[PDB]
Order: sequence, then C-alpha cells, then structure tokens
Amino acid sequence: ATSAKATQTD
Amino acid sequence: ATSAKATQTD
Amino acid sequence: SDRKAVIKNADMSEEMQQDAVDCATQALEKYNIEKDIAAYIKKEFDKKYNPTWHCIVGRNFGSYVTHETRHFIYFYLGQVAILLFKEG
Amino acid sequence: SDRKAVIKNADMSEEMQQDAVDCATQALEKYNIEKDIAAYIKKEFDKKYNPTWHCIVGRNFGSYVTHETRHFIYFYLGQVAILLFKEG
Repeated sequence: ATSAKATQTD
Repeated sequence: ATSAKATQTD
Repeated sequence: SDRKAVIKNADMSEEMQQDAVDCATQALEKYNIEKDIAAYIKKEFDKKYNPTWHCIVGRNFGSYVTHETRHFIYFYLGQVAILLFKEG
Repeated sequence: SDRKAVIKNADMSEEMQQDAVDCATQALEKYNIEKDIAAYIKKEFDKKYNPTWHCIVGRNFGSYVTHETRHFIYFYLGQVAILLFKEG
C-alpha cells in the first residue's frame, strides 16, 4: 500500500 | 490525534 | 505562466500530476515564502484529493519519506523543488 | 561532535528530541548527501520509535505537514535543517 522514496535537489 | 505544522529555513 | 515544470519522480496519475503543477503554479503566483507555498499546495490537495498530504518546497533539501501508492510527486517548478505526497 | 543543535519547533518528548539530535549527528558523521542523511534518520526512527517517519534535510526549504501528536521535531544541526515527523 506504501513505498519509501528519496529525493534530492540538484 | 494529529496537528499540521509549517517550517521555514532561516 | 513563465515557470518550467520538470517532473523528477512521480508515482501518480497524469491527471493528478497536472493538478500538482497547477497548484504549485497558483501557489508561486500568490506566495513568495516557501512554507506558505507548501501550505497552499498541501491544503488544496487535502481538499481535492483527500487527506493527508505533505508538501516541502525549497531550493536545497533531500528527503526520505513513505507515501501511499500512486500519491507521490517530486518536481521542479522554475528554480524551486516541490515534494508532495500522501501519507495518513 | 562539533555541530550545534538548535531545536526550532518540537512536539515530542525531550528523550526523543535528544534521540533525534543523536541520530542526525550520526547521519552527518556518516553521510554528506542530504537524501542519505534523511534516509538514515528516517530508518532509525522507524526502528526505534515505530513507523512511519518522514525526514527532510536541507539548507533551504519550507514545509507544511501533518504529524501525529508528540511526534514532530524541526531542528538545525550545524547549518543543516532537519524536519522529522511521524504520520502513518
């Protein structure tokens, strides 16, 4: 039902 | 059970 | 308006991704402060697409979050990055 | 180690706030990239304090999030801001 996500600004 | 919060970097 | 939408990572219907970009455009036209921009976007997605959304707006940040399937978008609009996701 | 912890806004037990600062110190000692720092912190709070946590690490961002009572902290450690909160 869920996922984990990583984000990083340029 | 919850609250909303705003944050802002200096 | 003038800002370039660049979607970086999305787990979200294309209709909703377009909404996200629309919301953030309205936010940027209305507000200059990142927390206010994030609040506008969060509140409108809570209304339009059900609670509970979370929004981060900034030029420098990394994140690690857990979202519900099909309810995640990370995108640039102009020089600002926007993370918007549903959890809870 | 060398970094100054400045807690800005917290809805969290002081024990857990100290844990947060400890975790972020370990993260900064181990990792240089903000997403990796955020991941370390998120994963360790998911383990230590139950899922589901979310962590943002950066020098420039605003946010608007919804958290569970007593499970929110926003703080600086050195020049980096850390938002860490539980929702879901």
